[PDB]
Amino acid sequence: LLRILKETEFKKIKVLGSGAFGTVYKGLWIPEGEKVKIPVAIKELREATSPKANKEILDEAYVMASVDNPGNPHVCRLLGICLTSTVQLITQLMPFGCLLDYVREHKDNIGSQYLLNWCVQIAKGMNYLEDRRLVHRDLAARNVLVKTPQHVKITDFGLAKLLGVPIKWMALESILHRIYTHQSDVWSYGVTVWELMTFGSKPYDGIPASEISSILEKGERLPQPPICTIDVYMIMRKCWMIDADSRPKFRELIIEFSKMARDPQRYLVIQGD
Ligand SMILES: *CCC(=O)N1Cc2nc(-c3cccc(/C=C/c4ncc(C5CC5)o4)c3)n(-c3ccncc3)c2C1
Repeated sequence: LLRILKETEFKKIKVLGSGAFGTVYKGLWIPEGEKVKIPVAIKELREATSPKANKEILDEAYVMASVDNPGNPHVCRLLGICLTSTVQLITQLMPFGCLLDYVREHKDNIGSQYLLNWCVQIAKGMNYLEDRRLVHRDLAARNVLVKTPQHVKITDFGLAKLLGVPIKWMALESILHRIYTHQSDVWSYGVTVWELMTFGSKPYDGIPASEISSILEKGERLPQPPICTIDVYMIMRKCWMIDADSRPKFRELIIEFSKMARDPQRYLVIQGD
């Protein structure tokens, strides 16, 4: 289900990366009663962020550990949690980091099938969260992880729900009132697709966070990337509608993006293809 990692169960090695939230460390975790060495990534979360007590956090982590059964190949599994002064999250180690970095470092080699199938997998896993009523809140190309170039997963789901900010990914009702629903993640999915279609480009590049709220009221959304056909941009702009119910569901996106993958040369225009 989810182990409670004692400080002496896991080891730390290189810092895979460090952000505002805290740090992510590559390392070796050995379970309570086993001789197996496990390659893990330890998300060190910064102290004094959650008003909730460590017990209130732990029980809530066990509720979010239910999503790991039956599970989905495009949703991550929390291998275990450690609760000292900070919250350290332990999962299996993705060697190929996140999709945002991947689509940046391999921009020229990335094809139309690779791109459209990534949208497919992400929608499949995002739908799986909607099946368990877990609202992600923070869906971005940096939160999509790569296990293999042909297999992606979603991480950091409900971590805001666990402890309580990307304004460019958030929908208007989240920017203004912080109301997160499964339909809000469709807007964030829309931003995520645009990110893949722009090989890691910053959403609303340069435009200050304070402007974004009032800038979206003026009707302006993300600009259409040159690789997307009009049929793909209708899906991205569908997700960016004002009404939450006007945006599509993750079930609809699974069918549409797989239908689109049944002739990618008709939906994505690039070199090599
Ligand atoms: C481009 C690289 C990048 O930005 N990332 C982001 C990131 N996060 C993680 C990672 C590491 C350890 C644990 C977790 C998440 C745990 C989690 N999320 C939700 C929940 C439960 C429901 C409450 O637990 C994320 N990695 C990462 C993962 C694996 N190996 C390396 C790096 C990256 C890459």
